[PDB]
Amino acid sequence: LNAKVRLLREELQLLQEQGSYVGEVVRAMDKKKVLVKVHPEGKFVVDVDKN
Amino acid sequence: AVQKVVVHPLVLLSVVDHFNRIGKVGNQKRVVGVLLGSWQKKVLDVSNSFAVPFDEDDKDDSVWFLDHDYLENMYGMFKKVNARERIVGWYHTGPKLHKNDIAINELMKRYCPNSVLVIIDVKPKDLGLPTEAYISVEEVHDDGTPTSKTFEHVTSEIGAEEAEEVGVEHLLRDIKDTTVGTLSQRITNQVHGLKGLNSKLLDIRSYLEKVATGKLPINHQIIYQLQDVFNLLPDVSLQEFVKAFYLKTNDQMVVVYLASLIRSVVALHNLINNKIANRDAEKKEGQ
Amino acid sequence: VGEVLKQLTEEKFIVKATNGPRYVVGCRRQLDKSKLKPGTRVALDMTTLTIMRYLP
Amino acid sequence: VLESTMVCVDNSEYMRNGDFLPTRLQAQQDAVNIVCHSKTRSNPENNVGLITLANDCEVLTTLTPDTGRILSKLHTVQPKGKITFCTGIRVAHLALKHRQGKNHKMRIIAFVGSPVEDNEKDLVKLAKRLKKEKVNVDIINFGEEEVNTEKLTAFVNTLNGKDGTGSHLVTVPPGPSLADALISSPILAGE
Amino acid sequence: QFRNKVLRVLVKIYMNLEKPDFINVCQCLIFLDDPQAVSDILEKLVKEDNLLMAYQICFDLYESASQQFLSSVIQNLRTPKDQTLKMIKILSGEMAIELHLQFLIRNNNTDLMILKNTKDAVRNSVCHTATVIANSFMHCGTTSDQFLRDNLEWLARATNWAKFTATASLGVIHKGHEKEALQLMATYSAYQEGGGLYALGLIHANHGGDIIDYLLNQLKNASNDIVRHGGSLGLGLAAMGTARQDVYDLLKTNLYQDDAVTGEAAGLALGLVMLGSKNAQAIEDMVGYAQETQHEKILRGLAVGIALVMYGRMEEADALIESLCRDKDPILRRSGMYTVAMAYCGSGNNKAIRRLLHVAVSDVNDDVRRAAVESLGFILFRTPEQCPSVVSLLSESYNPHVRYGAAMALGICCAGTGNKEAINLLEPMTNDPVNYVRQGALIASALIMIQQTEITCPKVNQFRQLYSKVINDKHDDVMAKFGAILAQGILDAGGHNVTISLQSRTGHTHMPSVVGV
Amino acid sequence: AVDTAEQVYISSLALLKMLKHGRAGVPMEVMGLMLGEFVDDYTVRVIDVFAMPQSGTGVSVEAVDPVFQAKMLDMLKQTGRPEMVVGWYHSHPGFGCWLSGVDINTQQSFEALSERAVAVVVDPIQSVKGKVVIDAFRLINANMMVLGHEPRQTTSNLGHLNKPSIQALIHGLNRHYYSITINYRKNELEQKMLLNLHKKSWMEGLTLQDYSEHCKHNESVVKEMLELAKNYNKAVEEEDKMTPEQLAIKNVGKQDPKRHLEEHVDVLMTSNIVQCLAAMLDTVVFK
Amino acid sequence: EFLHAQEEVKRIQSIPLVIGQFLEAVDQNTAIVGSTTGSNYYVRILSTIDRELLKPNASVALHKHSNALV
Amino acid sequence: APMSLAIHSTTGTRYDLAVPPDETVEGLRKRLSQRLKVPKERLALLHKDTRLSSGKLQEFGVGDGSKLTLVPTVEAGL
Repeated sequence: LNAKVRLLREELQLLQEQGSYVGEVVRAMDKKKVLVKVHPEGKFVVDVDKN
Repeated sequence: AVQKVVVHPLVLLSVVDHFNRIGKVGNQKRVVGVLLGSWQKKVLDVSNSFAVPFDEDDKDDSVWFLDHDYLENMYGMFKKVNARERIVGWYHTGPKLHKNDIAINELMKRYCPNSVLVIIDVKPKDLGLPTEAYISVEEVHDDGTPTSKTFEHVTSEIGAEEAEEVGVEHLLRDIKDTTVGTLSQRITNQVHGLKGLNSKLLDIRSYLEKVATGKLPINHQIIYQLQDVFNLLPDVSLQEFVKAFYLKTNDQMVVVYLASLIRSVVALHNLINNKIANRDAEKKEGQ
Repeated sequence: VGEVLKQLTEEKFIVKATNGPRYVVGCRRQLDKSKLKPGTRVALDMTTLTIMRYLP
Repeated sequence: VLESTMVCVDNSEYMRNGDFLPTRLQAQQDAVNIVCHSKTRSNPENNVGLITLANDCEVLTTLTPDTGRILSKLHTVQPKGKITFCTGIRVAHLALKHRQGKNHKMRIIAFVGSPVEDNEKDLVKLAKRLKKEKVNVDIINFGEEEVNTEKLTAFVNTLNGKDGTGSHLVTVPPGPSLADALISSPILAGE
Repeated sequence: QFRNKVLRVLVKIYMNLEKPDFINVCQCLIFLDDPQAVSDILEKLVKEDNLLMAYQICFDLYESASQQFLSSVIQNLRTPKDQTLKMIKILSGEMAIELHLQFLIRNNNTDLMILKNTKDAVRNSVCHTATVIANSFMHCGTTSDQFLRDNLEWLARATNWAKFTATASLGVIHKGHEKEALQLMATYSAYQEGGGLYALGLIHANHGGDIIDYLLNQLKNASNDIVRHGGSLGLGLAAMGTARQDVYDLLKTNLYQDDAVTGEAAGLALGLVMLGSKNAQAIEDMVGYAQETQHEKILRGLAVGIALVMYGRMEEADALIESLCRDKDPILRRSGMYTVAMAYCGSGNNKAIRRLLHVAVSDVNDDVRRAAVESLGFILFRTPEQCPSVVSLLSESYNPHVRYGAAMALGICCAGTGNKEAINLLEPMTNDPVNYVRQGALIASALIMIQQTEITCPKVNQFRQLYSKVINDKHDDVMAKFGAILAQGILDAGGHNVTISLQSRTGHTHMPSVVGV
Repeated sequence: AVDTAEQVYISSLALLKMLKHGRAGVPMEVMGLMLGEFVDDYTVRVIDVFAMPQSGTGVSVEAVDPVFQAKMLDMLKQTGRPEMVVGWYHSHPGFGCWLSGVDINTQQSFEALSERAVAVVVDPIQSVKGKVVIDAFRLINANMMVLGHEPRQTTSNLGHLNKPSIQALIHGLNRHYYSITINYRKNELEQKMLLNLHKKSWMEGLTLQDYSEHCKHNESVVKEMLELAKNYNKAVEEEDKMTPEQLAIKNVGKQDPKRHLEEHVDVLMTSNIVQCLAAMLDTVVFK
Repeated sequence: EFLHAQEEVKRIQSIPLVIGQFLEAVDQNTAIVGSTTGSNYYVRILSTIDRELLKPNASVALHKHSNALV
Repeated sequence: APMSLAIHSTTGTRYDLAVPPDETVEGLRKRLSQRLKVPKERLALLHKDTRLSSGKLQEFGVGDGSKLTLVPTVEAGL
C-alpha cells in the first residue's frame, strides 16, 4: 500500500512533464541516426538512444 | 413562511471570529450582527454576514444599542462590493434565546419584510447543528391571552457550493478525524443520533420535573404536545408488525448472505492465484 | 471566438475554438448558463479561456 | 473640545402640552436645533446622537457629527406614552460607550420636562454607575417645576459628588420658547 | 518494586562475602537510589583504609549515578579529612574531567585537511555554519583551535545567526576548560555576546560552578533579546538537572517577558534546570504559558522544556502524557511525545511504544509524526536489535517526515554501536528524492559509524566517500551539504577519540547524554 | 536581515474569504486586502480579508475607491478587527503562484509603506477538493542581488518549502520574490466548529431509509450482480490460462468483473446491514 | 491517506485543458492519444482513470501542456 | 506658518510633515512619493470621503493636521 500511494503522489508531482510524439520509422542507417516520419508533420532523422 | 434556510461556512466562521473578538474585548456573553443572502424561492440562503456594535445590561433587558445607522451604512457598503446581497436576517451568539430578541427582530424586520433570526452557538455541542433558525410569527392563543409576537422554528441546515467546500475540508484535513468509512461512519451516525435523542429527552424530563415541582406554570399546549407524542408511540408486540418484521429481516439477511458468498468466493480465488504464483516463483529460484 | 458544444456538468463546457483546437473551460458566473447552448458562439479569454461573453 | 454628545428627548403625552410657546414639541425642536448649532460651532468633529423617551425609550440616530439628519428625524415625532427614563439613560450610556471616537469626552443631555416616576435610591445608584463610567450629564427640565425638580437636583448632586461640575441642571418655569434659557444657560454659557 | 527487592537481596548477598564486591554493591544501590547506604559503605571502607576500593567505587558512582544521588551522598559524607576531601572531590567529578581533557590533548588525532577540502567546497552561509559546527565537533574539548585562529576572514564572512553558532563552536572546542573560564572568553555585537554566554554555558555543561550565579546575574542584567536568549541557554545548561528555585525564577521572568528569541531559550533552559525533577508547579506554569502565548518559537522551546523537566519518573507520567497527547496544538503533541521519550528512556515499555507508534502513524501533523518516531528511537536503545524491524517498516513510508524520523530513530538506536543491519537499511535511504530525508540519512549513518573502522564495519569507506562526493557536488541541496558536513563532524568528532552511548559502561542510562542527543 | 523561518498564520476565515472571492472573480485577477498583524520578527498573523469592488479588465485589475478602503479600515477598527493592513492578495486562476510585473510593482509600493508587507496568491482553478493552491511572497532587493547579499538566513530546515514549483521558478521565483510558509492556527472554537460543519442531525441519524425503495434497490443490485458474475465466470474461464501475462492490464481496457463485483457487494453490505441494524435499534429503543 | 491522496490528482485535472481521442494504451501507465491539435502523442496516462472507459477511439481530456491524459 | 499634516497610512507608518500654508496637491504627492521612493501616480489621497487630486488644499479646506490617509493604488494583472 505504501508503494502504491508513493507512486500516486509522485505521479501527480511529475506529470507536469510533457509526453512524447509517435513517429513512423521510414529508414535506418548508422546507429547515430535513423529516419522517421512524425505525423502529421514531415519526415526527419533522429538520434536514437541506447535501446 | 420561509420553510428552509441554509447557512454557509463563511458566515459561521465569521460569527465565530467576531465572538472571539468580543470575548477578548470584554465580557459580553453575546453578540449580534446582520445576515446577507439571496432569498431564492421560499428557501433562504444566508451566505454572508457582518457584526453590528451591540450591547445590553444584564438586569433591565430593555436596554441595548443596536446601531441602525451603522447597519445601513455597511449594508449599502456591501451592496456596493457585491449586488446580489440584500439583508435577510440577523445572527446572535446567544447560547439560548432572549426576550430582547423579539424587539431586535422587529427592528431588523424594519429593513427586511421577512427577516430571519439565527442563533449561533460558539459554545460547542455534540447533538445537532450549531445553528438555529427562528422567525417572528404571531399566533392566536385560542384560549385566554391575546396574540403575541413569538419566535417560530424553521428547518435550518448548512451547505456550501464548491469553493467553501474546498476551503473547509482543506482546513479539516489539516486538523480533523477519520473521514467517511461507510460502515463506520454510518454506525457512528446511528450512535450519535441515539445520543442526541437521549439528550433531548433528558431536557424534556428536566422541564417536566420543574413543572411538577411547580417551578413554572403549567402550559396546557406543551402538555397537549407531550401526550400527543405518547399517543403516537407505537406498538411492537402487535403480532402483525412482528411477523412483517421477521419476514423482511429474512429478506435482508438473504441478500447479505449471498453478498457474503460473493466476498468469500472472490477471496478464495485470490488465495488460489497468490499460492500458485508464489509456488511458480519459488520454483524459478530453485532453478 | 468559438462555439460551445456541450453543457458539461455546470461549470464546464467543451468549446471548439475557430482556430481548430477544442478545449474545455469554465464560464464567468454572470452569463446565465441557460442562454448558451450547443452551437452558441462565445468569446473565450486569452490566458485562461473562460467563457466571457456569448454572441449571436 | 472633542465631544461625543448623546441627547435624550421626552415625547410623553404631556409633551402634547403647549405651556411653552408655540407648543412643547416645537420648543423641543427649537432646543435641539440650538444645541446642535452650538455643538457644530464647537469642534466640528464633535459627534451627536439622539434618543426619544417613551413607553419603549427608542433611539433615533446613533452618533454622527451631522445635524441635518438629527433635526430632520426629530421633526417626524409626535408626543405619546409616558417617559420611561432609567432605561433611556442606560441606553444612552451604552450609546456613548460604543462611540468611534474614544478620545471624545462623553456627554449626555436629557430633555425631561415631565413628572419623573422613579425611585430616588435607584437614581442615586445610577448616578454612581455613570460617574464611575466617567460621563457628564446635563438635564433640561420644563413643566414639572416641583414634581421632579428635587429628584433631579439629588441626581445631579450625586453625579457631581463634591467637584463633578460637569453635571448640570436647567429647570425653566412656564414661559416662551425654550431658546433664551438654553442660550443663556450655564451648559452652553461655558461653551 | 520486585526488581528493587531482588536488588536489595543481591546487595545483602554481596555484602555477605569474604571480600564484598562493593563495586556491585554500589551499582545495585544506585539502581535502588538510597544514597545513605552507599555513603555508609564508603565511610566504613574509609575506616577500613580501602583507599583504592573507595576510589574505584567513587569513579563508578560518578559515571553512573545522578547528580541528586551524588549530592545526597556528598552531604552525608560531609556530615581522615584528606581522604574525605578526596572522596568529595572525586564524587563532584572535579579533575575527573581534567583527566579526559589531558587525554584528548595528548590524543587529538584530527585530519584538518578534509575540513580544508570542505571549506574550499563551502559557498553558502548555510554550509559555512555547517563547517563551523563540523570543526567544533572535530576538535571537541581541545584547547587547540585551528580554523578560528587561522580562517579569521572566513569566519567574518558569516554573520547574523552565525556569530552565535561560531562562539558556541568555540565553547564546544574549549569544553570543560574550567581553569581559564571567564578569561578564555576574553578573546570573543549582540550575536557574538549571546554566543559568548552560550559558549560559557557549554564550557560549564553540567558542571555548575559559580558560573551559574554569574550567568544568573548577567541574564538578569540582559538588555537584548539575543543576549537574553543566549544567557538563558547558557544558564540552563549550567544548572541542568540541578533544579534551583532562584534560577527557575529568573527563567520564569524572562519567559514571561514574551519574545520568540528569548522565549525559545527560556523554554529549553527551564526543561534543563528542572529535568527529571517533575515539579507540578513548574509543569502547570509551562503548560499554561504555552497554551496562552502566541509565538510558535517560544512554543517549541516550551515543548522541549516540558519534555526535559520530567526525565525521571519512568511510569509516573501517564496523566501529563495523556493530557498532552490529547491536547490541541501539534507542537504540544510533539511536547508530549518528547516527554514520553524522556520518561521511558531505555525502558522498552511496550505501552510507551504502543502509544508512540500509534501516534506517529495516525497523527495529522507531519512534524509530530517525525517527532514521535524519533521518540520511539530514544526508547529502544537498550535493545538495539529490536528497533531495526519497526524503523524499517516505517522508513519505507509515505510521509517523508516519517522516513526522516525513522532514519533518526535508527541513529539514536545504534548511537556508538556501529550495527551492520542499521547501515544496511540507511544506505538505500540516502540518495532519496527529498532533501531533508537525505540529510537525516547522512547524519544517522555518521552517528552509527562514530569511532568505527573498516574492518569492524566494512562500509565506513563507502559512506565517507559518499560524504566527500556530496560535499563536492553541485545538484544536491544546501541542506544536503549541511547534513553531509555534520556527518563528517560526527564521524571524526573529538580527535576521533570519543563515542556516543546513552548508557554508561555500567549499563546505566546517562541523563546528560540523553538530553544532549 | 530577514529570516527563513518567517511564517504566515492565516485565519481560516481569511482563507475562506480569499478563496471565495477569487472563485467568484475567475478569470478576472480579482484583488483584495487583508488585515493581520506582525506579532514578532518570525511571524505574521493574518486575520481577515475583504475584497475590492473594482472590476477592471479580463487581463488586469485596478484600485477604484481609496475612500472605500479607508472607510472600511476605520469602521472595522470601530467593530470587527482592530488590526491594520499587512499585505494584499489576488487570485491567479490557472497560473501557479507567481507575481506578474504589475504584481511586483504593487508589492514594491506595499513594502515601501511597510518594509515587511506581504503579497498573497491563490489559484481557485487549481485549489482542489482537498489541498489548496496558495502561497505568500515578498520581493527580493535588487540592491542585495547586485551586492551579492542573500535573501534570508536559513537558521532552520524550514527552507525546503516543499520543492518550489518549476512554474514559479520560471516566472521569477527566488530571483525577485521568494516564497513563504503558510500555516493555519485555530483557537479551538473555529476548530471544533469546523468539526461541526460536516456533522449531520439525529433526524437522519435515526431516520431509517424507506423500505420499498430499499427493496427495489436490492433487486437492481442483485440483478447487476448476476450479470457481473456471468462476465466474471467468463473472464476466469481463461484468466491465467492462455497466459495473458503479456496482456497484463492491457488484456482489456474495459469492464473488469472482479472490481465491479467487490464494489457493489460492499455497497449492498453497507445499505442492507445498516438498515437492518437501524430497524432493530428503533424497534427496541422506542419502547 | 490513500483516499485522501486520490483526490489531489484532480489538481492536474484543471479546467483549461484539451480534448483528444484515445488510440492505444501501451503497458500500464501510458497510451497513444490523437489530440485535437492534429498530432498524436505517446504519453504516460494518469491513474484513477479506471482504465476502463478508455475504449478505442474515445474522447479524453489532455492536460494543456504536459498532454498526459487526465 | 508651515501647517502640519496627519498623513495616515493604511499599512501603519504614520509619518507626517509640515508645509507652508498654501501647498499644491501634486506638490504634496511629490513630497510623499519622494519620501517613500515610490512614484506619485500610484498614490491616492483621501479627506473625509474625498479623493484629493488637484488643488491648493484650501480648495478643499485642509487645515492643520487634517487627517489625510494615503491609500496605495493597488493594481494587479500582467
